Amino acid sequence: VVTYNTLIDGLAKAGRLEEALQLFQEMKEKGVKPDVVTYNTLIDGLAKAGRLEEALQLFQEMKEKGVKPDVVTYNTLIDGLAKAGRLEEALQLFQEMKEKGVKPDVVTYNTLIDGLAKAGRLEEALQLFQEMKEKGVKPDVVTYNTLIDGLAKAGRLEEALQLFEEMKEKGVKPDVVTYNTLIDGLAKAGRLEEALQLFQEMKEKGVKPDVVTYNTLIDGLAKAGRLEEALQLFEEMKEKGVKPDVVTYNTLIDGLAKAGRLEEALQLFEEMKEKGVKPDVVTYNTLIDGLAKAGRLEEALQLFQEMKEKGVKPD
RNA sequence: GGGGGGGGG
Repeated sequence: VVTYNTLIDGLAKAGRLEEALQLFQEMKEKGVKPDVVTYNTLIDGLAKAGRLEEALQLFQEMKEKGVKPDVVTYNTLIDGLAKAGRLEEALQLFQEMKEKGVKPDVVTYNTLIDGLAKAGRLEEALQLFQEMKEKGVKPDVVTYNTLIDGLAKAGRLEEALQLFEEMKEKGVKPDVVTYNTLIDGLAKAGRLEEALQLFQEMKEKGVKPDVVTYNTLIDGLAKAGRLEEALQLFEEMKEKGVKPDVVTYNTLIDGLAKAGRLEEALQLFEEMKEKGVKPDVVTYNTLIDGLAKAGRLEEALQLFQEMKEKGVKPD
């Protein structure tokens, strides 16, 4: 069953869901019984593929088949419903798991807190944070990161920083994601100097900046009118073997264009093409906006044609 | 062998 499970999971994660569903059928034919991991894996692949209804059929199928859902089953479904905007049903599954004696774990609480924060229901999220504490389910680096992000984005950056305090004090070591989240939140709140000090500090703590780190500061510097430093960090991260990705390029294209520096931006569009980093819908959209605003509408219309011709769907 | 957190228009 483990062979089929691993392949199924590999196929789903590569977007080859129909092959996955094929193998699921093969293993039943061949007398290799799906277990809870088989179903969990297919349910997670389907949800992530936009195919929540078929995922909900398989959940029904495993109960029909005597294969009891486990904490990972419920976590996977809760996260899928939450992301698809179905938070109320996710909250009802969380009630249902407790009623059935399937103990929620730190991932359960984390998933829910994230879904609640992103839905605007930060006070509820903070209640659950309280609740997991009273229930003896210890917050981990991910709980803290989730809350720090939710707070900052709700414009509650002071709490967010208190919480970074609490975290360090209870021996939860901030990781690259913590630093990345706080850097973005500070930058977006116009506290760019503190964000650049945190950049220095994570390097001192041996917590290596990653692409997300550089992307975040690059954007933060661009929008603050510090394009030269932003272009400096671009060169730097390359010199340090941290590969610019599509986001890095789009960010820099957009900052060059709003700064009046469109031929540089069109240069990078070329450059990323050369370097096999494929422009995505955000790339095209940024370029089209920049060209239009510079009075180069004929060229923006031509790019719109190009993105469609190349299968990058306009949104 | 399966589930949760950070960056761009």
